[PDB]
Amino acid sequence: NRVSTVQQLTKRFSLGMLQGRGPLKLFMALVAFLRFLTIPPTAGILKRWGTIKKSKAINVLRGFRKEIGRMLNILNRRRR
Amino acid sequence: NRVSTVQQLTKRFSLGMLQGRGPLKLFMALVAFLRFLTIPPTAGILKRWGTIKKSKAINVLRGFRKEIGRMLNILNRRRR
Repeated sequence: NRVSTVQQLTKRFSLGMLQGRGPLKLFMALVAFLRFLTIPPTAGILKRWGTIKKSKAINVLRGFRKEIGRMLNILNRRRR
Repeated sequence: NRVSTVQQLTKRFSLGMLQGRGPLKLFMALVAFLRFLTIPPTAGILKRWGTIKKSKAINVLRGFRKEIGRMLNILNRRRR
């Protein structure tokens, strides 16, 4: 269908993001995962890509960068 | 169970990774996603955390950093 996959974040973001929300990563994290294995952005991913806030998405992607650096702090203390 | 979730990458990494594989992100991407929403690393995630290669995982996490920067190149060209 290339469009019935973004429905999940379309029903979860009913009232929140544009208002404030908290994490707002659930959407980026999901599409990013698929974007890391096959990059199959359904229709909603693109149509919603240019109709959200960006300030929160870009900040979220920035937090993901800090979250990945933290993962290294986890795989860098194994000692052996 | 806190252990029957890593089984998926345990059956997919049967013969590869230590040999060469290709992406080897499927594992980090999955645990990373959960690590971005609730950080529920099952038993395997930890026991396997200190018994893999790290050079490939760290390189994978580095590729994820380049993949996220690319996502911005996508959410920075919307114009409006």
